[PDB]
Amino acid sequence: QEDSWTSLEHILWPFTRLRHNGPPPV
Amino acid sequence: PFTRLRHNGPPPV
Amino acid sequence: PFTRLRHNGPPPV
Amino acid sequence: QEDSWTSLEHILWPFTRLRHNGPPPV
Amino acid sequence: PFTRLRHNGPPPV
Amino acid sequence: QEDSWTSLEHILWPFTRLRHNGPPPV
Amino acid sequence: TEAQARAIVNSALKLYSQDKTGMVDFALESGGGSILSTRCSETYETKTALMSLFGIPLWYFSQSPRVVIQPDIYPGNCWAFKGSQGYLVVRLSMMIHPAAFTLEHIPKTLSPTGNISSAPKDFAVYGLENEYQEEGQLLGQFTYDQDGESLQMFQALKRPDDTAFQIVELRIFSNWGHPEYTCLYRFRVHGEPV
Amino acid sequence: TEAQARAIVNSALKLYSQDKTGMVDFALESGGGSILSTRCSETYETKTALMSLFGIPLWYFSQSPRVVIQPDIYPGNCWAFKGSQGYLVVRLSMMIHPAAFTLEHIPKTLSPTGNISSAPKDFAVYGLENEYQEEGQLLGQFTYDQDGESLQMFQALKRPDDTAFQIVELRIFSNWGHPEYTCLYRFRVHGEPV
Amino acid sequence: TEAQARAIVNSALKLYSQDKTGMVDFALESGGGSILSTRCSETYETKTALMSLFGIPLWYFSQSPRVVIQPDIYPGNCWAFKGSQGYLVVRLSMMIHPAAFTLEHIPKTLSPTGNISSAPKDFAVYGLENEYQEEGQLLGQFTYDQDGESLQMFQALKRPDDTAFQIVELRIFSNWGHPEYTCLYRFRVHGEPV
Amino acid sequence: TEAQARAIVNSALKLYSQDKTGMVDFALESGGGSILSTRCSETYETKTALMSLFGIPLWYFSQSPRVVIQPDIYPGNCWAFKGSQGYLVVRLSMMIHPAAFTLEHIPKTLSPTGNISSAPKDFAVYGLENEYQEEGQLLGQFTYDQDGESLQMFQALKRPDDTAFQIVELRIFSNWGHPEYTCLYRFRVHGEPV
Amino acid sequence: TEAQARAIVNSALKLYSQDKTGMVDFALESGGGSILSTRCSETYETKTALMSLFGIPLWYFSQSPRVVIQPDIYPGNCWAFKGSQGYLVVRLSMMIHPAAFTLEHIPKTLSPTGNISSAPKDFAVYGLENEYQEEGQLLGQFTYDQDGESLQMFQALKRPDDTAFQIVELRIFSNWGHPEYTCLYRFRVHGEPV
Amino acid sequence: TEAQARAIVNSALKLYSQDKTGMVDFALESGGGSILSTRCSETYETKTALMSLFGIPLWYFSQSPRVVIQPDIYPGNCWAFKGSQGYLVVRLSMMIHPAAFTLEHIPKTLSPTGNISSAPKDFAVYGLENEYQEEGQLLGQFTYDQDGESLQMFQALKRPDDTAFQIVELRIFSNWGHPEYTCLYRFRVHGEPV
Amino acid sequence: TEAQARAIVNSALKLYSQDKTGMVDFALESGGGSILSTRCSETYETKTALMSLFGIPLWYFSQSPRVVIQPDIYPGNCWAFKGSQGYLVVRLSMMIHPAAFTLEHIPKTLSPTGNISSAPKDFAVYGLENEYQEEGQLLGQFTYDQDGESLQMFQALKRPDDTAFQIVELRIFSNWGHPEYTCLYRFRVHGEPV
Amino acid sequence: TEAQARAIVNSALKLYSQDKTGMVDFALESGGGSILSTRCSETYETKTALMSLFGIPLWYFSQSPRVVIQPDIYPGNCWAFKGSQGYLVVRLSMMIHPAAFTLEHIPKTLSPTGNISSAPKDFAVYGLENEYQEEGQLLGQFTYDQDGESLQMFQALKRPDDTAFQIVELRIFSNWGHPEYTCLYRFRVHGEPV
Amino acid sequence: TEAQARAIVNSALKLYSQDKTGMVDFALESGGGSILSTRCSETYETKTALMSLFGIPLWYFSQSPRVVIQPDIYPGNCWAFKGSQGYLVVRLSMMIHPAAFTLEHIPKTLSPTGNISSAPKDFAVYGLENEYQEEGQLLGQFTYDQDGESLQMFQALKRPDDTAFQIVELRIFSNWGHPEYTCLYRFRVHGEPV
Ligand SMILES: [Cl-]
Ligand SMILES: [Cl-]
Ligand SMILES: [Cl-]
Ligand SMILES: [K+]
Ligand SMILES: [K+]
Ligand SMILES: [K+]
Ligand SMILES: [K+]
Ligand SMILES: [K+]
Ligand SMILES: [K+]
Ligand SMILES: [K+]
Ligand SMILES: [K+]
Ligand SMILES: [K+]
Repeated sequence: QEDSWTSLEHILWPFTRLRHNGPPPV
Repeated sequence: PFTRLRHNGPPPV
Repeated sequence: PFTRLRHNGPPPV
Repeated sequence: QEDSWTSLEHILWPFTRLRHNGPPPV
Repeated sequence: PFTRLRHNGPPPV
Repeated sequence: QEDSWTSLEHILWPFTRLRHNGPPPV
Repeated sequence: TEAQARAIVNSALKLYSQDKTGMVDFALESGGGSILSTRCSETYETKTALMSLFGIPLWYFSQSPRVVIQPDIYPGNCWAFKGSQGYLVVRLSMMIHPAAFTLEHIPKTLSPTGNISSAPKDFAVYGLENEYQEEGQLLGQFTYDQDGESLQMFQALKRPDDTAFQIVELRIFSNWGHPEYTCLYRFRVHGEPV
Repeated sequence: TEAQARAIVNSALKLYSQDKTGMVDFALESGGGSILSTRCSETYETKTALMSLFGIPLWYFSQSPRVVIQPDIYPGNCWAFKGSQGYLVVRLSMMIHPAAFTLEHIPKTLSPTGNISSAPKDFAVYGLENEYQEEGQLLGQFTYDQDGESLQMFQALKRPDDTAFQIVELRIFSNWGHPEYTCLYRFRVHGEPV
Repeated sequence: TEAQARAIVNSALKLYSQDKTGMVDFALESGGGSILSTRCSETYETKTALMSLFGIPLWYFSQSPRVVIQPDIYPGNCWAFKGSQGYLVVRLSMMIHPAAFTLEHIPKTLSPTGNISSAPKDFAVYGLENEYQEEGQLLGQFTYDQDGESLQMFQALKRPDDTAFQIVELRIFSNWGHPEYTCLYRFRVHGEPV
Repeated sequence: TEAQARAIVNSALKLYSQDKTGMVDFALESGGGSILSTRCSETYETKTALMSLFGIPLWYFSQSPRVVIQPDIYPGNCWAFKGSQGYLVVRLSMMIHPAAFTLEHIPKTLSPTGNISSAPKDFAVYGLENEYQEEGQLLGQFTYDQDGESLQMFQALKRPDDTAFQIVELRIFSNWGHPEYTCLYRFRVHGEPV
Repeated sequence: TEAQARAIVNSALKLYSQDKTGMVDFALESGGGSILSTRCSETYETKTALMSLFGIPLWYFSQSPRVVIQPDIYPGNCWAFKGSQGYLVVRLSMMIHPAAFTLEHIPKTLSPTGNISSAPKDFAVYGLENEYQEEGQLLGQFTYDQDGESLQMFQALKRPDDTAFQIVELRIFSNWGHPEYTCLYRFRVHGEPV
Repeated sequence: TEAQARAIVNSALKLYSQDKTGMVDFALESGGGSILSTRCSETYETKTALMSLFGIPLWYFSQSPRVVIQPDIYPGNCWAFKGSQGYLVVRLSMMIHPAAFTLEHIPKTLSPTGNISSAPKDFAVYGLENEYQEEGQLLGQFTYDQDGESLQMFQALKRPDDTAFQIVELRIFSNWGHPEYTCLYRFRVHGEPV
Repeated sequence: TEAQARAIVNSALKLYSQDKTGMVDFALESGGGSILSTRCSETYETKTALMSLFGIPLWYFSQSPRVVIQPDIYPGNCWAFKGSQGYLVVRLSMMIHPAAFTLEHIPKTLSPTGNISSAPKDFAVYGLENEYQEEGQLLGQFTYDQDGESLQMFQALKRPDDTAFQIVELRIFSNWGHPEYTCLYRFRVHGEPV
Repeated sequence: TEAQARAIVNSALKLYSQDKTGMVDFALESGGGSILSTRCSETYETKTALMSLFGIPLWYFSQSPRVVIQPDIYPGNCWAFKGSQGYLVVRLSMMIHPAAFTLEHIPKTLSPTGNISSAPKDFAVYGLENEYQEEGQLLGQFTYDQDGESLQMFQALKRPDDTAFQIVELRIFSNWGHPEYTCLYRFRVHGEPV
Repeated sequence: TEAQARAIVNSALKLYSQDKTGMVDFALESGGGSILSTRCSETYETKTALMSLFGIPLWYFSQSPRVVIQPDIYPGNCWAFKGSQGYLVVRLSMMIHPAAFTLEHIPKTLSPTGNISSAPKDFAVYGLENEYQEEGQLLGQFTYDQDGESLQMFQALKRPDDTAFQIVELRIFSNWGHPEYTCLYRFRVHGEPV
């Protein structure tokens, strides 16, 4: 299931926009 | 059945 | 639900 | 399930390459 | 898992 | 399931043809 | 009386533009109402509206109970349930003291069949405290009059208390004679939020 | 005269609410009318309607002749057929004696260019006894007037015999000057069921 | 004359191997012919569907009209249309003067039902200058003989002029008695290219 | 004067049927307007998602910005953006000199929540020579009045020059108090084509 | 004797064109026969026919038991089951009194391996009243002769009664020596419908 | 001589049924032959084969070199390679001493244009000891004759040593005049296994 | 001096490993920076990045402005914007007093053409108090030198007041001569959190 | 000493290029290591990294435990688990005698927050004989020093025997003070294969 | 000489940061190089598949050949082909005169298996005028030394003429002993553009 999601995330990544509404964990 | 298999065998390196 | 049905009835011939 | 696979195989057939690495059953 | 969720919360109006 | 079907129906609607073979409920 | 005529006309068109009634419809789907589909009567099964794609028969179209809480009321934009009595359960967009209900049906003058025998006739509305309650609280018993106006409004019973509901069950106890099905074009729920 | 004023106002709004005409449209799709799409002329390839899913734009498409028997007539909600001549065949929801036809087009005041050159102009309507019949019965020859009202009604020729029809063919011979296509917003068929 | 017998046999086998006729089939799909499926009659709706998706049964058909221009004619490799009247529109691989047509049906001896009542009976072939042309040019009227051979050929009308066609419509007016559908196994178009 | 009353009523109904205004809406999607969604503020994120896929919830939104240029304005058929400031970029159906703008919001009487605090309040409209232009040309500064009519029209700044625009940006600076989002039901652009 | 020679040749080619036998094959898939896959022996597993896409190994091809009721019999167009004895269950297109069976195998002269040791040898055919019956009624015991013709036909046992079947089980009790698998090219069922 | 006539007829039909030649084709794909697709010349981009699913047309594609070792040879069932020169490498189903090669092309009587200008003309065949070998052993130089029979056979050069091959390269040097591509319908390799 | 040599070497490698600068990059996306993509200039449509799944090539795409705040700077890992002028707005991971900015471009020795004509040349950086602010505070005017090092650092103007910023706008006014686009490989923002 | 300086520099850069350590990392994912996700602590849930598509909110991004066995260590390229103590289970690419472990965390000088309070502090490493064993064999107890180098290496306990493992559990018993989560950038396992 | 030491160190780090070589890699994918995957050897088939669909295991591979022109060379980020001979065809980002080539493999110290027996050993590079050219122009014959550095560079043959190439084929003739596959981590092409 996670393998499926990560491959879909790979496909999606370049085409999406990413907004941080607060600091991510670092 | 879009099942994901786990290899359990190491990849080529 | 991508289920496949079996006709059980003969096709046109 | 087999109906699903055979229709997918129909779609795939022309576009794939087929290598025999040993004789198929004849 | 193409599951459909029910919001239970009203939309913007 | 019905949400899935109705969104697919939305996609399909313009591109399909509709034939009444008898009066629909009115 | 010319300015007074313009005032009358504008006032009528304003009320008309406000969903014909000027009252919140808490059942309305776009505003957050929803059908509890597993608590509705069986939908009438018909294989007569064929959808095809490139000439290939694809599926048989039938309306779902969702159309009852959608505003379009052209002939056929109705949910047809099997037989002459049935029920529909609606979750409202807000918890309210229900005050009145509206039923719309097409007028006979627009019916391709010449009659509106598929319209609901005897019905009652119940408030449900959760989606598993069988009967609930009677909010009123009514008749949709086939000789009255297309849109008819009905006042909820007055109770010593005001119990609020977010689920209502519409029970149709009879139709106007159609031998196969009953067609519901639109049902609205009006009242006061908590 | 105040009560009479309200009566006039209410009567006009009631008629307006009844599909503007108060008359059954036997071609209306949701009521049981159907386009015989293999018996329509060529659709002009416009690719000007956007299709989306979950807010995501997917692709552009052209309207099909089905929109001619659907009630929405905002600008663009029309079937555009190639050139200035075309035809459309509709199976009616009932076998009727046709009495009249309605054609609607957007008014000039709502057209972006200021004109409605794509509107149909000269047309004729034929009754067909079955969907394979090539030569039908002339029900009338008409012109949609670009200087008239948006909704125009056209009286059928009445013939002494009582031949009923459940199939109608609309033939458009000319448009109001658009060199590429003609746009049909809505066509209705009125009459008396047998 | 043993050599003469061998010559007779080899000639018959050579002709057999050349698509049974020794003549170009300009309708043949692999050679460049194609079905204009949006102009063909609707495919016969089988009683059950091929799959279901989200609880809805989908695809109520057996074969698409493409099989009419494919050479396999084992039982069931035919296009079924509803009833006993229908039409098929084919774009040819070249602009030709049509000279003859071929219709094939399975022989009775291979029919599971014992009969070939679903075979086409009366038919005609028309040349179209484009696929939206309402009335075509009659190229000929014929009957497929259920008591004849599986493969039957039909001579196009002898014509004073030479207008070529790249689109032909096959119109079936009747079948050999099947009450539900008509089955077309293979249709061919022969002639001379321009 | 009965004829005068009928004339008043028919004029009011005619104007009502012409998109309430009798004026071209060059922003209207079906007429050729479009949302430039990659230049618009981000759509408000609802608390729950529409589906899940491989265990991940997807689609946290209610309506896309396309609904702002679609005419249905039943409650909920509005685009919600986050907070009380936002912007919407629209490509018009033609290059025009903009003359006026229309904003519609549902009336308070139809609002389930009792209020229209999510309605836009202070806003301005800018003409852009292309959608990536950072600073546009001010076409006007306005306030949508929550105590006014549902449909409000606003006159574009009177301009010495005539630069036409085919892209406009609607900038909302404030709403009528909703702490989470602002809802736009319909925005129209009127003017004269070049 | 020249016309007589032509008659002999044409008669032979006619029989050849009718699926070589002139007899209905009620097992034939295109005509409505089907394999009951859960009642067939295990398919021989081989990872030697690699399908790839853009050079990426994709899946290992093996024939399914469906090919046994398909007419193509080029070498390799056969179902290979694991080992030297196995079984296949076929649902027929009609309820019949089974009269005869046909088995085809490639001739040795076409076998790339030089032999047909994978051909079936000893076999029996049983009629099953439903898909759960283990043994059924023996319809006959036979041997496919590796030194005989490619196509061999076998007569069903004569019984005092005529019991009809729509399910037959082919039991292969031995092959012609192949150490890994047995290959079935085509199995046909002939008889009389009820 | 009637019995002898039937013998001649049956012998010719038997040979015909055995892939027309009665000889093993060690290149045939279903029998274990394989195209080494990275060692073929460029495919001409034709996009003339339609792919469909459930009767729905999806897209057009070009035939791959695999069709050269598949038996169907109706017009269009050929690999079209760019220009008039090309090459194809096939791995055989067995290690053999090659004795002969067969090339098939459609006969002129079945070609829509009346000619077979795309047919291969001059060609040579080489034996390769492994799939990375650049310089192979010449097995023969030949010409496919456009005025000959559809199926033509070509005798291998026999050399005194007994070098067996399991890889063959077909080199086409010229075609019969088509300026864009050359079409190969089927290539077969015959010989004796080691 | 051997121990001192190792100290120099280790100190340089440590600094190198710390993102080459040893300084927090408040624009870096993985650390919480974000592109405000509605406030970027137009992306040049290059379609030069391949997307694949399971080794299968699917389609080509252009890099988005997000790559400007991602650390990979191999040739091509850059945002290409249309023309020689553009702008980009980044929300920082913290509210900071900006002290410096870094721009990186590939060195000429790694560029296929021998030059970096697409590199940015003259640019300025502004601090924005909120993401709707049109006029920001000038933080510096700079030139990326095509004859300098790949990574170049630029000192912010410091002003006596302590205005902190969490939004920065990069304005590029010119490039090094490329006539079609400008390529930004990475932009960093350094400073002190409040 | 110039050649000696070059030798020192080249030796340092070589070690740097070999994953900084010159030692096999048997946990490394690309080399065959994998996370046993059902045996890891709960991932920290944050709805603050919003992914959108065409402005539509799509999903909330959070890193998975896989990133712990990936080499990128820019700020934020870490797995955040909920709270201040947790565990991670890793299956190694080979069965080994584990000899040492490496933990990396970003240096403070690169942390946007000014500190590395989310770094792991007290931890232990255990060898597991199968994926169901709760505690396993202690391989060592350690502290990651927030004032030490970014990359820290830790020696496994010496045991009288050498038990091999292919599964190790990293137990983090405390962090450096962060009140919500603990961030793991990279964990490596070094040792000797069996 | 402290300044001289710092200069040595900075020069070495500068070269290291410039893709270790300071030379354009015209094969690099992000810079415009691409794998012509239909001309490459088949990717090594792993023992197990990545998924299953409808009961069939799919995708038996580890990495596609694209990774050979991507810079990450952590263990496993390599393309594996079957056996010890293979070829890779690359389209360069520009037409160049090739001057040198680079091959990288992981060092033994990072290999989980203890060895780099899968590294390529003897190889040659050919320039192709197009990707279907059977025999290319030898640009050089080389051996990757398993006892040398991870990154090795090879000088192209000195040529009297200057024919440029935009396609190169890397041919591997042997590996360092692995019995199943050969792994390519990164291949680069250097030279001067025309
Ligand atoms: Cl439906
Ligand atoms: Cl398979
Ligand atoms: Cl995520
Ligand atoms: K409705
Ligand atoms: K319409
Ligand atoms: K057919
Ligand atoms: K709207
Ligand atoms: K078969
Ligand atoms: K072929
Ligand atoms: K970058
Ligand atoms: K990491
Ligand atoms: K690589």
